[PDB]
Amino acid sequence: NMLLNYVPVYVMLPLGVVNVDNVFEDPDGLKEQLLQLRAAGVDGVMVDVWWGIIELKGPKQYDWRAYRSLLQLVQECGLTLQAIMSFHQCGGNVGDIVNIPIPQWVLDIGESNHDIFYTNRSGTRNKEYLTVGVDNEPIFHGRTAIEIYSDYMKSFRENMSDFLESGLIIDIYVGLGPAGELRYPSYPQSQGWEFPGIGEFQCYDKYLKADFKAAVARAGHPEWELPDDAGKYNDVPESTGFFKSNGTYVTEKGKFFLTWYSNKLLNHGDQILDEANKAFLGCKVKLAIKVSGIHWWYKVENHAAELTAGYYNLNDRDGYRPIARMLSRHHAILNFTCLEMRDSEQPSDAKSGPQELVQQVLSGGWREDIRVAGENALPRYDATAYNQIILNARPQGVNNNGPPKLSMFGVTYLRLSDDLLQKSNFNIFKKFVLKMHADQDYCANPQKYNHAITPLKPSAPKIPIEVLLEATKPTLPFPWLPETDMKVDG
Ligand SMILES: OC[C@H]1O[C@H](O[C@H]2[C@H](O)[C@@H](O)[C@@H](O)O[C@@H]2CO)[C@H](O)[C@@H](O)[C@@H]1O
Ligand SMILES: OC[C@H]1O[C@H](O[C@H]2[C@H](O)[C@@H](O)[C@H](O)O[C@@H]2CO)[C@H](O)[C@@H](O)[C@@H]1O
Repeated sequence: NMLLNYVPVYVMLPLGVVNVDNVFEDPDGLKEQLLQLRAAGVDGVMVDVWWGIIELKGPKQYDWRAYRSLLQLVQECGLTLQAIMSFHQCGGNVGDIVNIPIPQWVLDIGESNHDIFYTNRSGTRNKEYLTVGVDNEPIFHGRTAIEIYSDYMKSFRENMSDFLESGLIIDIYVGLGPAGELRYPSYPQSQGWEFPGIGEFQCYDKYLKADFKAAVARAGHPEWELPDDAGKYNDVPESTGFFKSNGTYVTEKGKFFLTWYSNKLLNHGDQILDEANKAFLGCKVKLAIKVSGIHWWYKVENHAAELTAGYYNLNDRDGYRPIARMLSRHHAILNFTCLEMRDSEQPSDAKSGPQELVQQVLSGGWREDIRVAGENALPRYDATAYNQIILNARPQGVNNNGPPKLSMFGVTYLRLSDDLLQKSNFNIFKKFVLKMHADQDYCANPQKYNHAITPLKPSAPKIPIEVLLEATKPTLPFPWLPETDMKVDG
């Protein structure tokens, strides 16, 4: 039955639906919009549950009232919800039309200790997320950064217990860094970065620097220092000593640093996921994380931008599959982006390979037998964008003899806006939803299309770093169709 080819579609709610004062501003307005999504066949919506709004007053001073009102409305409108534990700031990234900082009380500690923030070689502190360096430093009024995240999720679980039991919440996305993605803030627009700048390493806070120096000393090279020839945010790889041909990134020193740098992200995600699993144990929800799609410079040997962001991915080293393997122990979903981009749409001088990047990441996930979901990176309303998303959703097309051999677990569309609801744009969107659903009507019971959600089980045993890194072995991607068999048209 075709229903087995059904891929659910979710829509991101506007940023700031609940303002910085913790007030659900326009319920009536959101309601009319939600009802239109409901009529369009959309399966659910995604929303940021901002840490900076909820635990604003002080440590463990949570106020979940406004969000309870929002969830209640979503439920009344017949939509499911993907909730993001957003431990990051809204404001300094592309599309951030509202400013939502992390809790003021955390910012206050940052005043006396600037090293709780990601820091570049120049010493500029980025305040959008707490450096992985303090994950286990008990410097936040007695708590470590991870305990803060953990306490936040448990409070969410207990205070939204009725919504979790009623099956409103389907996925719990746990923000792991800037924009909620597991990465370093290597391309900060707030610091002048401009596409396709290679970005900068963000490991100069005293905690990360100390960890690195101890590490290299244990490796027999106490003299090794953090990168000093990697250039600046807007440089090109060839103009740097680190990324140029036969450059530093290929030396023993460089490989050690890059391994160290990327390993910090894997452990960061693994430790916080452990806490998310404990917090939601038994709940009928799946855990998920977001991996950024850094497609610029993907087509040159150095993969400069990926490296500075923390994805140690080269042509002979898979920097994403180990993330997928890590997620397997947590039975989590790998959410990737750039599902809408085509290589031809990128300036030639950016050496962009979004299509090949998507193929690599999705294949790695299916290879590790984990569920893969995704979203478009930029706002798109045209058929070509939708047709590319549909292609990636079912790379080898639909199967009439049963389920597709390859299919994404779901796709979340960025983002709900008046533009999307415009007669012509919305009309195209409705076709997009229909094709994602494999020409079937909206299906309220996920069980029908093999998406039944069982109680969250405890995470499997810890996987040692050496086993995770075995996943760096390059593999050939799964075959992709040149175009989808379920086109929207134009
Ligand atoms: O509301 C979700 C999320 O949206 C924005 O981040 C997106 C980004 O715009 C996309 O280009 C891609 O990178 O995925 C990101 C994560 O979904 C906001 O910047 C972010 O704060 C917010 O959580
Ligand atoms: O900021 C991260 C995103 O940067 C690029 O997006 C550019 C886009 O390429 C350009 O045409 C437009 O004018 O500005 C945006 C914002 O930087 C990448 O193309 C995206 O994949 C990144 O997510």
